[PDB]
Amino acid sequence: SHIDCRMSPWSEWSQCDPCLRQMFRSRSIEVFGQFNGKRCTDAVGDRRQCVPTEPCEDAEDDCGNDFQCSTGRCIKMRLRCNGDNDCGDFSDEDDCESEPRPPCRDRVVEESELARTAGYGINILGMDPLSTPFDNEFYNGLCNRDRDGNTLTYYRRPWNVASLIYETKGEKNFRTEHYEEEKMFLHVKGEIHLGRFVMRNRDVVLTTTFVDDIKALPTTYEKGEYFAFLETYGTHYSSSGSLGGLYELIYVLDKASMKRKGVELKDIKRCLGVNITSENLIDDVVSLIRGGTRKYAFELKEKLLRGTVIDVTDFVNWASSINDAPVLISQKLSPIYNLVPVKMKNAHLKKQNLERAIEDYINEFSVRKCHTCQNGGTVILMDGKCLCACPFKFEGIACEIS
Amino acid sequence: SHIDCRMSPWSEWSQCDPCLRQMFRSRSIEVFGQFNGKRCTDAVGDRRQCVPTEPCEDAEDDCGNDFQCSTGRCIKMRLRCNGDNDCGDFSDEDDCESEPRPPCRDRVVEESELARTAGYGINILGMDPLSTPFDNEFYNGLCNRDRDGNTLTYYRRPWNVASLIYETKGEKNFRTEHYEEQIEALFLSYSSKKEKMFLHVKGEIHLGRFVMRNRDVVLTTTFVDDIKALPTTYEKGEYFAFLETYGTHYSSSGSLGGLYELIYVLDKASMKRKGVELVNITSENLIDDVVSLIRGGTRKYAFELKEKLLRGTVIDVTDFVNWASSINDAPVLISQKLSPIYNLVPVKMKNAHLKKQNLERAIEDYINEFSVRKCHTCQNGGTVILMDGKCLCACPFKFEGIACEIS
Amino acid sequence: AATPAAVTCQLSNWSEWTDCFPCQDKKYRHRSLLQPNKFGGTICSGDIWDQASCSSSTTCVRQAQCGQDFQCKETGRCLKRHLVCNGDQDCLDGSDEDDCEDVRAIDEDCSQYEPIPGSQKAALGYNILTQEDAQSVYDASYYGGQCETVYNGEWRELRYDSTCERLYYGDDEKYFRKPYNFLKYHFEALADTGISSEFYDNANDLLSKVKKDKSDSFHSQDTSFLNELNKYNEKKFIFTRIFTKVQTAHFKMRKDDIMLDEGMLQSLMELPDQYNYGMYAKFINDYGTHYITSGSMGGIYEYILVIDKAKMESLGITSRDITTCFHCKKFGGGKTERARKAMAVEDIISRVRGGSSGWSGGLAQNRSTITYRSWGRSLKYNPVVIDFEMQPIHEVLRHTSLGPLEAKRQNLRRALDQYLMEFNACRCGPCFNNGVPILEGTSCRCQCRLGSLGAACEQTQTEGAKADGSWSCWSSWSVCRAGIQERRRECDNPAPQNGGASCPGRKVQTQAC
Repeated sequence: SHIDCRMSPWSEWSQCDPCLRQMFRSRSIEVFGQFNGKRCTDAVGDRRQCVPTEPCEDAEDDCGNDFQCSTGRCIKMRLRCNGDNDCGDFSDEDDCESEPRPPCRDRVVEESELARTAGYGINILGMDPLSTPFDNEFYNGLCNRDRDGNTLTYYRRPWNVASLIYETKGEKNFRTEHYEEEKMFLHVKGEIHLGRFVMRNRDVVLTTTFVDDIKALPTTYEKGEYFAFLETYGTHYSSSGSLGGLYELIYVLDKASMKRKGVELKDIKRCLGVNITSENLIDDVVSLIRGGTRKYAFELKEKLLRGTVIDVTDFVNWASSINDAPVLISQKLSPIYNLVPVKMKNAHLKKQNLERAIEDYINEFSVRKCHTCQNGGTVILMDGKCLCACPFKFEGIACEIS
Repeated sequence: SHIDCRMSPWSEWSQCDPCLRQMFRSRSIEVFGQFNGKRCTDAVGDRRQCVPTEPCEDAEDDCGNDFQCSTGRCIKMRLRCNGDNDCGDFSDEDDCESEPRPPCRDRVVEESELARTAGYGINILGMDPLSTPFDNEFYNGLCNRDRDGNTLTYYRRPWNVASLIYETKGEKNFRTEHYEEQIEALFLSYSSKKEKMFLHVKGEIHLGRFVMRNRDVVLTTTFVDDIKALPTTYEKGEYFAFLETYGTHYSSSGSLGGLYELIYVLDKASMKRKGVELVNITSENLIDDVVSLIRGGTRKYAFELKEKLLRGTVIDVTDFVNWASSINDAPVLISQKLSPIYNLVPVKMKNAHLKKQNLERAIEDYINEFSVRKCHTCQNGGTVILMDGKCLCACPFKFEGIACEIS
Repeated sequence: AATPAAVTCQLSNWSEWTDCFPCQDKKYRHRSLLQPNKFGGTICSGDIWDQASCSSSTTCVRQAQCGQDFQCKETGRCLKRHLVCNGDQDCLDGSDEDDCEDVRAIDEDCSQYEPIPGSQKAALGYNILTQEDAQSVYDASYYGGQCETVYNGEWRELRYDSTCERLYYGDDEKYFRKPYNFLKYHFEALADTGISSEFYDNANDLLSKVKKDKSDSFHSQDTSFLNELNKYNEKKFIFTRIFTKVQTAHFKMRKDDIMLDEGMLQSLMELPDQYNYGMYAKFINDYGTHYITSGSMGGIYEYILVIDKAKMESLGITSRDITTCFHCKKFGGGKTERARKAMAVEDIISRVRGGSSGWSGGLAQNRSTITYRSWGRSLKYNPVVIDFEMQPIHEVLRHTSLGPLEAKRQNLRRALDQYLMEFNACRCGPCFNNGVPILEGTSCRCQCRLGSLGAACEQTQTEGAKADGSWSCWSSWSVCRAGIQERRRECDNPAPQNGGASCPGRKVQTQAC
């Protein structure tokens, strides 16, 4: 029989947290199925409502002098007449309608699609809603601004962003390598490095949803609910990273047949920098592409699939698409518990619980939690289902054919 | 086994630093982890709220005769009404109903972006550039108009840029080395064959050079405020946060420009040796490595040129000229002279010298912490690379794998 | 050679804090650069100079000192009083021109002429150690109330007027105001070009053969012997070298009454009369080892191509064949050897110093009348300094409007001789393969030419090339007891390699004790 999901009890059902009025259990998953046996999609955390035990600990605090922004983000009063939405719902501007005094008073300046979506939350196992915890529409009344050289448009820089430098760095590498005494290997890479962001480490202005979801975290270690948090916003955020696009293609040859279907690489290199029908192993390239507006990359694939090296026009088209749909080439992730606003009620214990929840995330959802393959194959957790793959023309759901 | 990285225990908590209401801790990375052991993603420092135990000392002083703007910069009163936004906020001039006394005497003038971005911050780790710590919009009320050189336009030089000279240079270097052998000779005999080629081309274009002013320089409000927030007590994680936000150095001078590079390498060879000593050798190799790089200029021209360079196609000089002109629209900091960021800690600031010394210590820590020095040796003389919270090894030799374990 | 090992950067301890300078309220100190990180190596975290705030516990008067002549508050700039209310702010505070309701003091309407474009670079100091511009030494904008003007010979710019039908030349650029620090600025169009091109080729080829056949019958024997050689050599050599030098103006800086820059003025007022190497080294660092007093403005183009190829081939054979009969028998025995080798190197360097990124690049790529003309046009709007004479920075002090500075000048000379010793690129390690050693800040590099690679350029991609040596620097001065002090140096950093030339300088240098 295959391995149907192995799981655990509704253990240690808590007492109530007084202010949240709720009680939790931290269930567990024990084997992620295997061999096309029943995958795991049960919950790992459970809760129930409470009639409250005792007083709530006066958890509220309020601005004092500082502006009682309608969604509770106390903001410096020089913002009050900003006209720049520094309060998360315009209730600053709604409260100071009487006189405008706009930052960027005279400069024609815009907001970058990159900057708004800068500093994505990332889950080390997947992806997330509310991807940016950062506000990135808060400017703190400043007009720090940066120019895209490709359009000369000024984009103002939202206050979470400590640097935003636009670039154009493009590389391509074509490597072919063979030996006998034998091996054959070949890769192609390109990179189109559009620009670099760096984020502020301190006084980060987090969204109202994020602070509400830190109010929704019990001061006691309810692993299920902290998992709900880590899955929603992220295990980590990108503190700095390089936006752009990338691709790699590979096509490895049987040298023996290569020498007689074709003759030599110049027979094919002449197509890059007249053809024979039999040599197609060089043509059936494996392709990987990251980022870029899909239409141009699809057209590239539609040419490469025919063994036609794409024209320079299509490459530049794709590149000038990249600005419309970039991806992070490179990042330095930092864990979300750093974003925990230091003054938040009990902020520190909640950070420490987040550290435990991060650890439990790793310890739980890892290939260590699955047995060995039927015969030396590789088992991968994929979407949370341990199943097997082997490169060397193995076959079967556990590489049982050899 | 590979090694998942390891970190020290937390330091003891500092005392509560007054005014900033916080306590801090530190934790060094003992071993980066390597060979696909887990990253050290975890933060090197920690901080906590504290109810302050003792009186705070104010950060403000009365500047005296100098005006004191909302942003806290003080400006000499000739800059009142000057209309240059000398405080970044207009409290230099928003007061004034009349007599704006404006510099540049109604002459045609522009802002220059190259001067505005001059003096990028730099993190020594990776040499990555960062936003300039300099304001470059304060003009000290001078005009100092300079010509764009590549264009008939005059821009006002910002005060902190002591020079910005468009001393344009364009270079091309090309080399080809090409080599063949056939040899058919103890009682040895041979059939050695080789076919070797190196082609290498690079072309730097220099648009110009800036020099930042050595004295009386004016810094951004956010930078000086982040020095204010910087703990006096040498809390490594807070100084690392500062260095991460602004880099460890600034370019006190920089050359702006663009670059193209192309390397073509081939080595096709075989060996046979036969005979007797007082022998059955056979081998073959092919290596064939193409790399192309373009830096700077606008995408639309840059990538076309990178392609026409990768193609053997004879370049239409119109394309090269187009990219080389587009370098004026999007230059790269192709070179710079670094100075440590702590030299930008303004003197006469409170505990300025202490914050300077503590930044020098924090830089010592930052360099030695993220240095591969405390990382495991590669197995076969490969270069160890501290990538990001993990070391991996790459061999230029025929060895292979993340530790060069094999060939 | 394999790479040298890395060395860590090292600095001395801090020198003892300089006593708080009354007008500054500042304390200064310096370190010494004990070692730059020649290769790899941890860079030093810290700068070799440091300053801190103080309180003097004593006033200073110096704001009043010059006040016979008009002394600004911001700056030490002390002006002949006719410059007050002259109509042109002569110090950055403008205190000479504020409250000038007695406007009758204006000297002339001259502002219709802009300053000479690109005059500011001649004002900058120069660092011989790095060939980089420093801060300004001369004031680029002080006119001393003179309206002295220079004719721009290239003022002709086409215009069109569709309201008429006239194509005509505009005249705005026709004159520039000459800053006071230029004794001469002189527009003059010259070009020169030189081209040399050479080919030498030789092909040398010999074949030689003998066949010797002998036959006898008594039973019979027949024998044939062969010896043969082919030996072919080819050499191909091509050299071409182009130089083009446009001159568009010449300048000369005034040798007298030099008006120093405000920043240099203040910084020179801050230096002690007592010798303090930290202070004066900071001054030399900021304002450069040298300042400029001659000029050519222009453009240069240079092109070099070298190609060298060789081929060698040889074949040899020796053989014997025999037959005999008594039953008939046949034998043969012999050897043959063959070799071929082929070599090519092609090296090209093109460089343009001149007036636009676009056409400097275009002319660097494709030498042609189109790129020559369009780059020449660009030289109209952005000429570059093509030649300059310079002298050591301290010689400026002899000629200032500040009068004598003998003690400060001798201090600055001593400091310069130390600065030129301590920061010399000698302390960057051996750049192999004719790599160029560079020292910047507290760090070293080799700039490696394309035929070379690695932290010391040590791995040329070919097996090797003829690479000339370079000197280590001079050793310390001898602790002289006779009237003579001595310094030694050797051509070993690197030594001349693969038959390269010796470095040509002096082995031995001598000084009065």
